[PDB]
Parts: sequence; C-alpha cells; structure tokens
Amino acid sequence: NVNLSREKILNIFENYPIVKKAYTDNVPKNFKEPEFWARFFSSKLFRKLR
Amino acid sequence: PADFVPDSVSGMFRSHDFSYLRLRPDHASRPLWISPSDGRIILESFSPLAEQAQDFLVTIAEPISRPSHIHEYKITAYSLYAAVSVGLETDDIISVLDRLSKVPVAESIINFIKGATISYGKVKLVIKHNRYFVETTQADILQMLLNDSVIGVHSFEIANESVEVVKKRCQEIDYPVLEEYDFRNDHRNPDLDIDLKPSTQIRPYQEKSLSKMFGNGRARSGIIVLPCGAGKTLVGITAACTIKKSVIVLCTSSVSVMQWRQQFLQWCTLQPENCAVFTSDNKEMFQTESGLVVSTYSMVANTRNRSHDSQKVMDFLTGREWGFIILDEVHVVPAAMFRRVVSTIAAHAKLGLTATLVREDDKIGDLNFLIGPKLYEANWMELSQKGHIANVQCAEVWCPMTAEFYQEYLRETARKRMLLYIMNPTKFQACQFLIQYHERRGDKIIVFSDNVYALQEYALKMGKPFIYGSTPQQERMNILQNFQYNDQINTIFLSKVGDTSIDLPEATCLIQISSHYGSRRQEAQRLGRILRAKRRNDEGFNAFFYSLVSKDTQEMYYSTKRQAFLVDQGYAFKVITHLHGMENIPNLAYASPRERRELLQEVLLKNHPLIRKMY
Amino acid sequence: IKMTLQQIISRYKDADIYEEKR
Amino acid sequence: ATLHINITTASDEVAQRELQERQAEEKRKQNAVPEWHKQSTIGKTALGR
Amino acid sequence: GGYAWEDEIKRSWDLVKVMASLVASIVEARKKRTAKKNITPYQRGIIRSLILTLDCSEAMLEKDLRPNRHAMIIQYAIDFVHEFFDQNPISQMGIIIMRNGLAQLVSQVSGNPQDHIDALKSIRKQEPKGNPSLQNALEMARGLLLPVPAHCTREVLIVFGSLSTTDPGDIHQTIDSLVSEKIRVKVLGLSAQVAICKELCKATNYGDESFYKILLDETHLKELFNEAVTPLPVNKINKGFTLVKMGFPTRIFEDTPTFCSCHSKLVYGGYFCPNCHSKVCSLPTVCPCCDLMLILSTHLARSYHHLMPLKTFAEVPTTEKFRSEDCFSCQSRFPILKNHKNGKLLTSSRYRCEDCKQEFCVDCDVFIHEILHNCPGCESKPV
Ligand SMILES: [Zn+2]
Ligand SMILES: [Zn+2]
Ligand SMILES: [Zn+2]
Ligand SMILES: [Zn+2]
Repeated sequence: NVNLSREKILNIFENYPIVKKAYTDNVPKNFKEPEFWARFFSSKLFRKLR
Repeated sequence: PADFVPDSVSGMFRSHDFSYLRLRPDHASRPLWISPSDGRIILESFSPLAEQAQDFLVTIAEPISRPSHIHEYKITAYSLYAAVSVGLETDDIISVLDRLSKVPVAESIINFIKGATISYGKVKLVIKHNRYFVETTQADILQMLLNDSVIGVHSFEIANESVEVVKKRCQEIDYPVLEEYDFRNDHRNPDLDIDLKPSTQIRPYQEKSLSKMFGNGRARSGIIVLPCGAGKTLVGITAACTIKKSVIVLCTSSVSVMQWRQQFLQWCTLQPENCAVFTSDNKEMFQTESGLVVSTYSMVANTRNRSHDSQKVMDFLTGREWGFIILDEVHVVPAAMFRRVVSTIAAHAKLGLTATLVREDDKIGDLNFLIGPKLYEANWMELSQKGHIANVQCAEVWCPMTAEFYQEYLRETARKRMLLYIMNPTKFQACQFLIQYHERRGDKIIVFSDNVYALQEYALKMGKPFIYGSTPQQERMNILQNFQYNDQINTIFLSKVGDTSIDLPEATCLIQISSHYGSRRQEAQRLGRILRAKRRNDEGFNAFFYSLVSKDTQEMYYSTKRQAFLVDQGYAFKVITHLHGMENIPNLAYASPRERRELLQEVLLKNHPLIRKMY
Repeated sequence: IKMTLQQIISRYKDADIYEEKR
Repeated sequence: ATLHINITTASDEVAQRELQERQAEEKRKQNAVPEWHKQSTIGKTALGR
Repeated sequence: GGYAWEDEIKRSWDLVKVMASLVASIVEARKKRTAKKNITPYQRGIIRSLILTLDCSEAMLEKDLRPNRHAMIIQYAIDFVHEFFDQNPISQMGIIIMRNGLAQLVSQVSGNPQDHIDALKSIRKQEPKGNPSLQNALEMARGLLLPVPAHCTREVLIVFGSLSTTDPGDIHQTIDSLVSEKIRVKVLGLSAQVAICKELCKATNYGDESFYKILLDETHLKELFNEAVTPLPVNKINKGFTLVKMGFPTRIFEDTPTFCSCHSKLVYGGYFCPNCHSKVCSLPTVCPCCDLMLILSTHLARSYHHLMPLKTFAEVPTTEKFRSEDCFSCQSRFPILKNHKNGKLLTSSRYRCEDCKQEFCVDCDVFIHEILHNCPGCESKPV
C-alpha cells in the first residue's frame, strides 16, 4: 500500500505535466481516479519518471 | 604501624585500622585505596583518572565486585601471574600503584607483589610427541622438588594422568607452572588455514578478552567467562583462528556440538572436510593432516565399554597432539571423570568458555589447576548498559503460604516439604497473574520449574504447553516453533531441560516456580535465556526475571543462596510482596477454600532349532 | 490470465471501495 | 504482488497522523514499567486471593 | 600479517604523564577584554519589529543538542522573548515557524510577550517535521513587517537548523524585496554556514557578514540568543529620523471592574489613554481606540543605556601606585594577588574608570557594565 496525499498529487502534476495530461483525458472520461493511479503505478511511465 | 596512637574508635576494627597510613596531599586526584591486610583495592569510579586506573586494576587484580560508584578489587597470585605474563614488570606495577593510591603502599603489599611475581616462568609444562614434559631453565629447581616424584634444557617426563597432581603440587610450592603455547614458533604440529570470514565483526569486549588471552604473543591457557548471548562461541572461533592449529571442542550436549559445528562453518573459513563430529550417530574423522573435531564431555570421558568405532576414534584423538582445546561450559569440568578430559587429550592450549563459573562445592577453584587462570571476567552491567545483553529487571515475588499448606509443611520430611512449598496456591495465583500481565504486554515468557509434577500441574491449570525430559523430541521442536512463531503461544513451561544448553526461542520474561536447591549455576543459566533478546536495540526495553518463592520456608534460604551469584554480578533483586490486581483478575487459581483443600489432598496423596518355538 | 485478472479485479475492488467511502 | 493506493484530499491525513500517534502511544504502553517495579510494594498489603 | 590481540598491551596508565596558572588565565581574560575595547555610541533603533522565524522541520529531530533541537530552541526562544521584552519593551514581535514546506504564523506582531510565550508553549508539544522553506518564511515576514511604521526598525531573526531549503519560487527576488523594504535579517544557524543565509544576511545588513551567527555549544547558543536582544546599530544612509507621537497614560485606580478597550473584558486596574480616555490592559501597547502609542517613562528609561554605553573599565597597571586598598562602590579589599613567588601585585584587580579615575573590583566591573549601566564614581564626581 502507498499513501497518496493531495499535495503529493499536486506535486506529481506540477513536476510531471505528462501525468496531469494523462489525468485530464482519462479520469472524467474512461475510468475513475483511484483506478487511474492504480494503473499508473503499475506502468512503465512511472518507472521511467522515477 | 607508623608510630601512630590508636583512636578511641579503633576498637571495632579487628586490626584493620589503617589510619597510620599518612594521606597524600594530592589524594583527591588519586582513585585508589590499598588495604594492607588482604591486598584489597578500593577504586572510586567518579574521580578523575579512574578508567586509566580501572584498566590497570583489571590487568593486575581480580574484581570482587563492580558497582556503580566504588569498585573493589583483589590482588591475588593468579592475577599477578596474568599481569607479569603480559609484560608488566614488578617495579612498574609497584610504581603505578604508588602513583595511583591515596594512602602509601604498605610494605606487606609490596613484599606480596615481590613474592608472587618472582619465581614465575621457572617450571613449564611442554608437550613433545604426545608426551608431557616439565621443564625448567634453572637446574636446581628440578632437584629441589622431591616430594611428588612421578618421573617416567633441564627437564623430566611426567605421566599423562599425573599432570593435575604436578600442577597442584607446584602451586603449593612457590613455583607456579607456566602454561603458554607459542603457536607462532610451533612447527611440529601441522597448521590450519582457518581464518575469520571478513564479514564477521567482533565486539570490543571480545577483543579485550582475547587480548587477555593472547597478550604476549603466546596462547595462554585459561578461562574466559561471558554472559549468554555475549558471543562466547564467537570468542572460541576467533581463538581457534588465532592459533591456527588443530582444534578439539568439548560440549555438554549433542545439540551444542551441532551448534558449535555450525558456528565454525559459518563464522570462519573452515572447510567441511576439515571438520568432524564425534557423537553417537557421527563417528567419521577428517582425513586431512589438521582440522576440527567437536564432541561431548561424556563421549570423551566414557569409562564404560565403548563401541569399536568409538574406541578407534578415541585412539585417534589420544594419539594426535592437539594444538587447542575449547572446553565449553567449563564449570562441569571439575566433575569426577570430566576432570580427566584435560589429561586424556594432549592439548597445548586450553580455553574454558562459560557463563556460570560457580559450583556448589569447592571444586570450582580446581579449574586453575585444570585449565588455567581466570583470563577475563566480563562486566555484565557494562554489557547491559551498552546494549550487548538485555537489561533484565530481576525480582523476587514473595508468595505467602496458606494456613493449611503451612500446617502440613511443618510436620513433614524435607522431600515432601519441597513439593509442598512449590505447590502453594498463592504461587499459582502470582504466576497466573504474571503470565496474564506479561502476555498483555506481548512478552515471550519461559516458566522454569525443576519439579516435573509441579510443572505439569501448573501447565494444566494455566493451559500452557510444557516441555521436560520424557517429552518426545519432535513434540519439543513443534512446541518451540509454536512458541517462536504462533502469537497464541506466548508461555511455555520448562523443566531442568531448559537450564542446560539446548536451543530456545528468544524470551523477554521469566518465572521461576521452583529450583534445584541453591544452585547458583542453574540460577544464572536460567537468567541467560532472556539475556540475549532481540529487542535490546529498542529504547526503554527491559526483560523481566521473577523468582516466585514461598514465604517463611527454606525456599527463602535457597533463593538467597541462588541470588548471591547474581548480586555478585551486580543485579538487584527487588522483592515483591504485593501485586496490584490480584483480586481484580477474572479467574484465580484455587481462590475458593474447597479448591485449595482439594489441591492439598492431591499433593498429600502424591506422596536345536526346533526347541526355540518355546521362546 | 490470473495476474492480468487479479490486477484488474483489484483495481475494480479499490474503485468500488473508494466510491462507497465517498 | 498487487498494488493498492490511498487517495486523500489532505483532510483525513491529519486523522491518519493522529492514528499513528495513537499507535505510538500503544507502543509506549507496551514498554511501560510494571507498578511493582517502579515503586516499592512493602507498605501495601500482602498478595493473595 | 599479525592480529590485534597479539600486539603489545596499550599501557594507558603509562601514557598519563604529570605556578604561572594565574598568568595563563589572565592572558585569556585580557584577550576577552581586548575584544570589548571597541565601545562606541553607535545609533541603534530602539523601536524594533522583530520577526522570530523558528525552524520546525526534520532537522530539529536530530538529538545533537540536548535533548532534541526543537525543545531547547523553543525554551531558548521563550527565554529570548522574556529578555527581549525586558530590554526592548516598546518593540513588537511576531513568531513564525517553518513546517512541511509551509511557513506557519503562530502569533501576530504584538507588544505583549505573554501571547508569544503562550504560542511558544503551544508549539512545544507538537513534533517538528517536514522540509523548511526559507522563501515562504521570508515572504510571510515581509507581509507581517509591511504595516510596520518607518520609524520602527524592521528586523527578522531566523533560527535556521537545516542545511538545505526548498523554495516555491526564486529566493533572490525575495532577498531583493527584503532589501528594498529595509528589512535586516539575522540568521542563527545550527549545523553549518549555509551560503544562501550568509548572502541574505550580507545583503540585508548592508554588506555586513557578521549577522550570520553559528553556535558552538550550549553556552554559545545562549550567548547568541542574548546577543539579539540588543538593538542593531543602524546605517548612516538611513534618514528615517521621525518624531513619534505617543502618550503617557496615568495608572487608573478603581475597585469596580470596568470594560477594557483592548479586549472587552472586565478589568479592575488599567491605564486611561491621555488622548482619548480609553483604558488599556497592559503597556506598552498602541491605543485600541485612537491608534496612539501608550508607554510609560520606565519603558523609555530602559533604552538610554543603549544610546550611551559605559566605557569599559581599564585594568590598572601593576607598577602604578594604587589610590585605594578597597573597592569604591563595593569596598571589597583588593588582595595581594601574588600569582607567583615574585609576582608581587601582578594583575591587580582594580578597574580604573576613564572619567572619575575610581578603582573597582571584578564583581563591580561585571555588575556596573551589565545590570547597572552607570558608574557610581562618575556620579559621585562633583561636577
Ligand atoms: Zn484589555
Ligand atoms: Zn487613545
Ligand atoms: Zn566592588
Ligand atoms: Zn566612572
């Protein structure tokens, strides 16, 4: 398990605009936000950005 | 005396008034007081130049007791032998003692240092071709000894079994025997490539003990005492790696033999084909020119008709000149024919490793004749305050004996009195309350009681597993695994099986329901099972020792006799005559008078081929 | 199939829990 | 194996810190010295039923 | 190829090898007196608005200062608040803490030290954590010092403990804004000399690099905290010499409780405002009804000793003929002070004053300069 603070989400968006860009076109459109972050932490994009 | 008139208050000092020693003007800097009557040294630790004196005193003197403020040391002959063995000349010791003492050093103490330090290293026991020799660099020292002539540059061979008699006799004379192994210059014995693994770290007190052993560049035979969990096994491995010769290790249990083999294979670069085990199941020897054998005292010292293969292995051990012997749990060496293992094995260096250097008889002092002088006394409170061992809170719960049990206790024999004071119901209630309280605290509790019937009765009353001698070994292993891992199993009852060297899970609480008379060795052995807990790194962690004893009985006498050794180590046994919450506990063992009466009655009632079809 | 299905049903269980809590 | 997340709007995180403080208090209570060890029990009544 | 145990024993007792000690003490005493020779009546801003920035980040969790950094910084800040409002009564003060990347305001800029003491006591219980932000703290200090009048000096005291800081934006723009607003920042560092703090202290104090203070131990921390209660010497380029309109209220006496004009609570005593006749609770405070500074004569009286200081007392020569055998304002007899056998009257404990030529002992030397601020010999002189 990982704790995701709101300011952690804001700093993820600010430091990485790619995550906010993927957030804007998916979360209100296809799947909800916790599903989005569950998909993102299992993705190669997270490993590349880390 | 120094032309000093005695004071009016000198009456109650039985020739111990040392006021004639004129105090030095700069006394407040000096930390020492020297008693001319017995050589006792009084060291104050709070003063400046204390540790710079404390190392000097622990090199030259035996510490009788080491409390927080004032430390007490004894100048004895063996401590002086150890002091001169590491290169301290007599004049240096006298001058440093004179500089560090407030009162001037009396001429009695100076003459004692002169007498004990001189005539050292005259007689030496050397081993040549598995055959003992006593050697002296001076010719007439051989001729002056004529009382115990067991004769078989100037030297004469003595018998193998008479080495202890020769050492005792030469200690009675003013020529003590020098037992030191110069393994650097010993090329007859084949060496070993054994060395410590680089990943193994050695704590500074272990380094200090080994520096006591290897101070002069030669292995000195002696005894190193360390608490349980302080790493006496690691000290044994490290000494074996230092000597780099053939090593024989004697243990008290077969599980200890397997543990020692595992520690040799783990902590140092010893190949398994160089190691061997002499037990009942395992009897094959290493085929190399040098290596390790680990065995049991009873196996080596078996006077019974041993098997043919065991006879062959014992012949191999006796015919080989060993460079090092490790006598783990050396307190059992002074026994009847456990004494003979130092004579049946021709070993150059003899190290005794123990945690309980006490016996209830006077034979504990014979170890200096058997193994050697006490090389290193570990300060248990220094190790506890540095986190090396657990900081136990020793206590002594006083259980008031009930009226009917005490009435039956007075009019009984001692053997029945024993069981009758063990099974008092107030001790049941106190143990149950302590188990409940320390199980709520999440502590692993090991309950010790030597009486098997009492062990079973307490375990059945409290619903906790019990381990003793006739329990099967697989059941014992299963119960130990459940105690180590299952969170519902936090209390296991143990008999005298747990006192001896067997493998146990880590425990942080201990309750001693009963005991074996005034065995100080058993009392300190039980304390060692909670001294090595994993939670030592946690700040504020304390382990707990409880000695539940019945009031106004011989159990007070035996408990005080047992705790004498632990308070000699420095532990403070705080009595507990009241437990807060005894009446508020839900279920009390034998609260009703009828239940106590039933328990009383139960305790009282405890005490030609064809003719072969015939057979 | 079991790792893919376990991941997607874990995601859906987390989504259901977080919609229930909100 | 599986990954789980804790999405918060930074409002319940103070409550989570308070719960961690409560866990720390429980840890303090676990290592608490018993009352018969921190003070003498001589003046109190004798133990029994 | 050997081992550690096979080496020779350490012999630590042998390593210990064993009057002109008064001279060795008095040379250090004279060197300490040498650093105090530069006594001048520098103009100092008496009316101050000191913002106390306290670090409350993860660096306070270090226990290198007993028992932890945060607890004793809070205690030393409490003592500093007491000493600051004792020696600078007119001056106002605000307290800001840095925690979790956000500057936090814990007490408004007020002339009442009790509110700041209560705020510090409230902060003492919480555990410090987070990553400090010098820019957020400096921006909030800039916002708090914005309504400060031009006559009142704007100062910021930072008890900074971390070695690195994270800023939401550029910190040099904040430094330039602080310089433009005439705000002097003094930073008390804890671990080492941070370059941004040194640059900030150098820029905000007109090229002075002596306002970045780093402690050494407990006593140095206490000395550095006690160094900040003195008003800073202002620059010659500052031309904000303005008259300050203020009133001296009369202490009203009444057994009947009345509503105060500052907190709207029943108060027995008080001070009626000399301009608008509205009672106040404590002094010195601005008037809640007419915005006038209400102080006492004692509040002004505390600060002349900064305006003119006492010249430091001169150690008398040993060969000089002493005027008196005992102290002047103390009449303690000066001893022989034979430091060695032929020392005779070496380093005689008399301390001549530069004006009255009167001799004083060491206790009078450290009392007349510290607790008193006036020479009894200079006042006994019949000019
Ligand atoms: Zn008010
Ligand atoms: Zn007014
Ligand atoms: Zn004076
Ligand atoms: Zn003067």
